[PDB]
Amino acid sequence: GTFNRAMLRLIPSLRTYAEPLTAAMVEFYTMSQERFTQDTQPHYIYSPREMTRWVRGIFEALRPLETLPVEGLIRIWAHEALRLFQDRLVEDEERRWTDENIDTVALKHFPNIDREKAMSRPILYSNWLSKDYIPVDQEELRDYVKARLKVFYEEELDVPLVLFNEVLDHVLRIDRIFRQPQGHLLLIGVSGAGKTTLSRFVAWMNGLSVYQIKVHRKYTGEDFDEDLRTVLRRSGCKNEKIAFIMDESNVLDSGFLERMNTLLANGEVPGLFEGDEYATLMTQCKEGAQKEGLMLDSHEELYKWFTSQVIRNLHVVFTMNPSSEGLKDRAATSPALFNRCVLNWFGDWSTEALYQVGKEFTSKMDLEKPNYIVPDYMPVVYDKLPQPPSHREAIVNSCVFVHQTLHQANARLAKRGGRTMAITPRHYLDFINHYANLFHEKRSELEEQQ
Amino acid sequence: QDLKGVWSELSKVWEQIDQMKEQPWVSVQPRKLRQNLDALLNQLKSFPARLRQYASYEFVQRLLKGYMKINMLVIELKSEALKDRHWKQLMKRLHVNWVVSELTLGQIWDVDLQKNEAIVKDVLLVAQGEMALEEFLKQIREVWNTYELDLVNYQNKCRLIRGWDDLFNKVKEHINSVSAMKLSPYYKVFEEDALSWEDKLNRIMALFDVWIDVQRRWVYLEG
Amino acid sequence: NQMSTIAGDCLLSAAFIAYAGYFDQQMRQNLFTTWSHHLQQANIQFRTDIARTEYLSNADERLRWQASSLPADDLCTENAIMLKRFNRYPLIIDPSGQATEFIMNEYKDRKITRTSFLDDAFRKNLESALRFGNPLLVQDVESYDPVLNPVLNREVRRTGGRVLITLGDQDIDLSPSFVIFLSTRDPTVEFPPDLCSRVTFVNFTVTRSSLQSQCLNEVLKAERPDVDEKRSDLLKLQGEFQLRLRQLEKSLLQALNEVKGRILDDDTIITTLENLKREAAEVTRKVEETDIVMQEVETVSQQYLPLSTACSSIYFTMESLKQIHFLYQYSLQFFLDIYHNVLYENPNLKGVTDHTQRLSIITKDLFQVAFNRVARGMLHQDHITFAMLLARIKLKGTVG
Amino acid sequence: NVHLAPGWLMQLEKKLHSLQPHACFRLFLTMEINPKVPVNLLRAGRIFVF
Ligand SMILES: Nc1ncnc2c1ncn2[C@@H]1O[C@H](COP(=O)(O)OP(=O)(O)O)[C@@H](O)[C@H]1O
Repeated sequence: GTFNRAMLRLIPSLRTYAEPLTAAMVEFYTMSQERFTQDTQPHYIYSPREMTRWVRGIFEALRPLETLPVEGLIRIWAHEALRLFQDRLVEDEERRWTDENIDTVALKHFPNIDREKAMSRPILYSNWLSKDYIPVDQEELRDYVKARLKVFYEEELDVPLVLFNEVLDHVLRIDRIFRQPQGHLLLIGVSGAGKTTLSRFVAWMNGLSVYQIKVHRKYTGEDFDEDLRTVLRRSGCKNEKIAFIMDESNVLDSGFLERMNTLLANGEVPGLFEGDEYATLMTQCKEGAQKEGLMLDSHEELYKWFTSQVIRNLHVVFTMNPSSEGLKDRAATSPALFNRCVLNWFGDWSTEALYQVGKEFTSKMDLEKPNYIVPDYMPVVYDKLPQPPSHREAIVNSCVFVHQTLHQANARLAKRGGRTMAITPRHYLDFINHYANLFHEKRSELEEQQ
Repeated sequence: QDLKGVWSELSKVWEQIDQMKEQPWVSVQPRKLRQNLDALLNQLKSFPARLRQYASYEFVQRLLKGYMKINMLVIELKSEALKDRHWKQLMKRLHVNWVVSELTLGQIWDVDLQKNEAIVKDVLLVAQGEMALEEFLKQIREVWNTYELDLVNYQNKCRLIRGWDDLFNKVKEHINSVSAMKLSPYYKVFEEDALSWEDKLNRIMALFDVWIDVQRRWVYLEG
Repeated sequence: NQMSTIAGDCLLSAAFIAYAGYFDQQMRQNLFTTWSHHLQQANIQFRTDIARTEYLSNADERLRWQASSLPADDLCTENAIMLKRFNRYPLIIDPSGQATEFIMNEYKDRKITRTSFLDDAFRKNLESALRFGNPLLVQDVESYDPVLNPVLNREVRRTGGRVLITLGDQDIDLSPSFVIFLSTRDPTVEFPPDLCSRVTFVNFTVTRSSLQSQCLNEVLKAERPDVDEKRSDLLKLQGEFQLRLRQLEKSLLQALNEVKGRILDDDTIITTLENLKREAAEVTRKVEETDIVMQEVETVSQQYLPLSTACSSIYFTMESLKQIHFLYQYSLQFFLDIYHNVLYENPNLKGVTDHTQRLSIITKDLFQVAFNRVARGMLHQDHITFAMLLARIKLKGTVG
Repeated sequence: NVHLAPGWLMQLEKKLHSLQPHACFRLFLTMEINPKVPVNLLRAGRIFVF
């Protein structure tokens, strides 16, 4: 309540709303804490820490904005509520419950407001289309990110990416985490969903360089120390922002996690730089401090400056598969992964995502069929499928159904206790590429015969 | 009158295309070429609908479309992996008189890359394989012209050789690499140099195999 | 008409290639039926009798595969097809070990080398394969080394005139001829989701339905050659016979163009047109007589279904004998040798022409030979146990 | 007494698999029943319990 009365002082028009705002925040925090516990999922922990971040997020959004309507304040409140509570959720039922309860609490504690303007389905905030953190329309965001995707393909790396709404939101989430001191990010999702590509893309936007280590057999802890030394040197001494990206492949070794945990927690790891390494680190750190505009001679002060620079310049990005049993192990061997890293969950590729990916990839193929007649009842798996669907839409719907059939078959085999192999979006991309190649080859054969 | 107007409008585009085609192939920058081709297509798309109906406009538009399509082929050809032997092979397959100093974007663009794409892709795969083998050979040469014996003092009597395991591992690795390169489908070009380096590595291996025994026996007998 | 159905056919075939690789034969068939039912329900045209193994490969490749020691089974032909049209490097799960030999023979003209993840020299062999071009078959993927992630992901960067791939700390080049086949001799194993995503599983394990179908095919070939020929003609009815017809048309076109007015000078081309007419009439007759041959081969197969089920039960009993004692490790090749001895080289079958009587003799001799071959390598205390298991199998098989 | 050499038994199996004997070659492995015998060697042989 005192934190809010302090924060609402930025906008004098809203001062009587501090008590309703803090009541709504506390209420929603309590309901989320009660409903989601560590029993269902390992990472469903909620503490005053979440509410402090909530207050800090609302304060950061309100800081540049000169004046806001009450509906705008409620929109910011709801957006931060989502980004704090809905993001970590695993199940779509849980996400729906949180989304509904946000509107419920906002309308309960804030009467006499327009629900449509206060809260809408594509509730998104970004600072790419304007100087401040103002909400942006999802169509404009799609156009901007499409242009930046084209540029990112011409430059850096060429990683084709379909821009559906889920990826459009994940880009914003990763950007929000990246533009934050000690903004370590934890991405949990099935392989091939685009965790690494999205992080690289957002890092390219924000100017962050990307450092990924090449783990292998005989990749010793000494090699991990060398990689950590290089990234820490670049981040602290040379004031170069680094988006350290580590997958679960190189998290597997237990010796790596201790150093990673210490770096996440304190912004620095003790014993990494010793002897001649410490001497060289101080030699370069003094030059870096002079370049920035600080004159430090004492080794302890120089190391404190180095730690501050690593805090402000290094952003570790963790990615692993959605293994709840394996996620419990990471919590025991690394509490930083759950205390500092902002967990993000986008494992599932929704039916809409599959439909969009199929439609964009199956665009060169000549699937048009004028005499195709829509059936009276169609097994519509993508509920937002335009109707009456054309041959293209029917084919992409069938591809989505094929992927869902694989999911159901694997679920049934897991129920029976047999071995099950993961069905990733890499499988779906492979299936679409196989369809394209085989359709083209067979059409060429038949045209040659004709 | 309309034919005269469309010819006058297309004269600028044709002059720009000729300026492109007169660029020396050495100086041709394919990325800038792609950007300028996109700009030319954008300029052509601004032509009046009355002019757009003529067959010449469609022919030039399709020309620019295929011109953009073979821009990837220009990316691949501009690669430094292509050598004089591969350019001569391209001469033989395409039945052209391309002179090395006289290669130009106009020549590579008069030759229908949209039709000999299979031949060019084959020669470029060959070029990639040969470049991989040649760079392996260059790495071998650099390693074995930089390598030095790690001598350390032994009881102030002499400087005995150290790093026997590392030296033998490097020799075995390079011998096995050359033996496996003899199995490569692009081996016939570098056969002479491969034989020379196999001889060098075998001589090194025999020399140091005798040397380690001599040093060990001498150390024991001195003790 | 074929243009009207190519889209659905390619959809089903591509789905089968991409997915349905790790699953056993029964699950593959179930998934294919599910996809076909959906496509029919969505009014998407697909051929009602799509044979995957003959819509994705032709006779020359299948003959080459058979010459390269690929067993003549539907599952093995489908797996060989997936080993040919693969976008991601395949992972071969063959406890029997025939698929590794198949790959070795298939790529022997390309100087394919065999390596395992357990070997410490695996990194250098992989580096040489990537850098030069000869295909590589890596074994023991249960110990998969994560240096192979860039190779499996095809992360190639082209700086200057070099196509590099950062193998660990190095930056070795990539040759266009490189191709890697992971392998596994252990059917029961769990793979990380990333590895599952980066490879296409090619399951070669033999299950109950797989072995039953294989044994049914073998008995049909051995005892009913006419029924086996009619069954294969149904399969050749799509693709192969049409290709033969097109080859005949090409020959006629070449001969017709060759004559310099000799179309009437010799009056001998009419032999060629009548020969083509007779062959096309044969093909059309076989095409129209498809349902009848289908039901006929179905009934004849139903005649030997109890024998095939007995074969599968016997083999899996042999497999489960390993729990009784550690010495009782019997191979699918051992059981197939038993079956060869039962079908061919059978002294009791000589002089017998009744098909039902021959089937009865084969069914009896199958159990007799199975016992005579297994119990020799068993302690005397287990003879009664194995005889009781075989008696239960026979009691299940018999009708009445 | 081939059971005295467990690893050599696996090596012998590996040699046997990649080889083409003469039409009358017959390798006999007299042996004592023991868990030390490789599973692959057991699978690749015609066992005779005595
Ligand atoms: N929405 C998408 N559109 C296009 N390609 C996608 C999409 N999502 C994933 N991909 C593909 O995923 C691959 C990259 O996988 P990556 O993001 O590295 O996997 P992971 O998420 O397991 O780290 C590329 O081939 C890329 O094209």
